[PDB]
Amino acid sequence: PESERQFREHVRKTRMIYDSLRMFLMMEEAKRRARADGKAGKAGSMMRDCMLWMNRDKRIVGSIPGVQVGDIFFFRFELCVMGLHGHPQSGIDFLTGSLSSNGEPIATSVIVSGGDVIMYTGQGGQDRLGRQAEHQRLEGGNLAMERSMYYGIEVRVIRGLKYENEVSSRVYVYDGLFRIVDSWFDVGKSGFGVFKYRLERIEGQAEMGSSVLKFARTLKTNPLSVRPRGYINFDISNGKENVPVYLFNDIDSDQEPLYYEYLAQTSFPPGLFGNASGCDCVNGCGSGCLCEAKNSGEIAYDYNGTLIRQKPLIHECGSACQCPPSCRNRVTQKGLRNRLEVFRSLETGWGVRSLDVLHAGAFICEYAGVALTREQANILTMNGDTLVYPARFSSARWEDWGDLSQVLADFERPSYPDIPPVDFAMDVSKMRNVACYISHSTDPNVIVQFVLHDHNSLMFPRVMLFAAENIPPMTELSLDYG
Ligand SMILES: [Zn+2]
Ligand SMILES: [Zn+2]
Ligand SMILES: [Zn+2]
Repeated sequence: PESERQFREHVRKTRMIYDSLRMFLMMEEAKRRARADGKAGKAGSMMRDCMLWMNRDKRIVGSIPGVQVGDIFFFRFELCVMGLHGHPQSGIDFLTGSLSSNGEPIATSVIVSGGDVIMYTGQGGQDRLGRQAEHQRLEGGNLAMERSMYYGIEVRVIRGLKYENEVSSRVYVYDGLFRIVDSWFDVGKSGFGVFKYRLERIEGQAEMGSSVLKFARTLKTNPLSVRPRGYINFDISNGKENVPVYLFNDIDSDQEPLYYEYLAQTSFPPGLFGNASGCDCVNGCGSGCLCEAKNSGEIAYDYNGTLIRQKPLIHECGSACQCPPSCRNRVTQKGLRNRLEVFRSLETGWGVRSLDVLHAGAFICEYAGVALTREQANILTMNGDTLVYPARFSSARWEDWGDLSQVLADFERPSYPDIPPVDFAMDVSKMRNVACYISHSTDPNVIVQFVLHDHNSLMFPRVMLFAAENIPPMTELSLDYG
């Protein structure tokens, strides 16, 4: 159905609001982490007060519309926002009301720690560190689990994993629906009674996200163990990036990406490249400096290097600035830092995916090619060559990024100045980086921002790519080429 698409869109907007709100609370406090979790919880409660949560009444059993298997989350409260799990410190979430059941409570969602069948231990009677301290009782969550076994209730499983990411200390991934097919009384070596439940996954679902996670990680540590064939080359960047760029092909013998000369940063025409002024933020850019004024009164990034909102042009600090490398206004000049993979595909010629988790608003890499003037572009274009026009990239799908107007009534969007559009062209037929293998899509998960750092010509800003949402590993990256 297309109502499915409508659900997915609603979820998209909800997540954009949540992450924007979090980031705002962080900017507010930092103007004056372990702060991450508290701010996440606050964002949650604020969204709750504004009636912005999904599945608020918990009356939904089984799939949450718009939330798909493999979706990743960074906080427990976030799961409450998306209606997946309503108890951020408890393993079992349950609904007292009755459909099947008879007003009898039934478990609708469980949180499972990482180490398909799951041997799940009931809750209750533990200390502050979760250590069993008394006999469990068949009440609340446990009784609800029992009842869900009895009534054959579809139970959502969300797996929690200590997983590398830049927003929190863990990753929560939705693994879909399981059924409880057995339950029993069991004893630990402590001697306390506990309840155990055997969970089995429902047949015919998409691959679990936790499997994809472990797979990606393994690709970072020992790729040949899971992919003994396919890897043509483990760095086509060929040491020109600070991280290796994988090249994978398990379909045929084509090795085209090898035949380009890798170019990590866009090459501007010789004889463009000095006079400009820098800020004096010797402890890093905060508020009220010159570079902020250059950015219409708002520094593009938060203190975690994350894009706050889209802008027509980003002025990063350069050599004229007295801020150190750790300054929050020096994001894209760091270059690629994520491990990416250019892989053969059928529907697209080649595609790009990330081995790492990518969070909403995070910088991925530059879109690097050979930049032309209008004369040079014209000459190559009269010969028949095809050129890329960065002005045609569309990020309009994610323009609500940073919008807090649904949470804060008094919110006004900071100015997005009307400037002349970029008009230069890029050739990527000879020299290019990983980003040039990114496929086209009307529903992109990557946005474009024009950035200046190394030079100060408005006519020739760099093309920098940012993750538009929380992208789990192995998800293909896409751009709207327009
Ligand atoms: Zn500054
Ligand atoms: Zn600075
Ligand atoms: Zn500066």
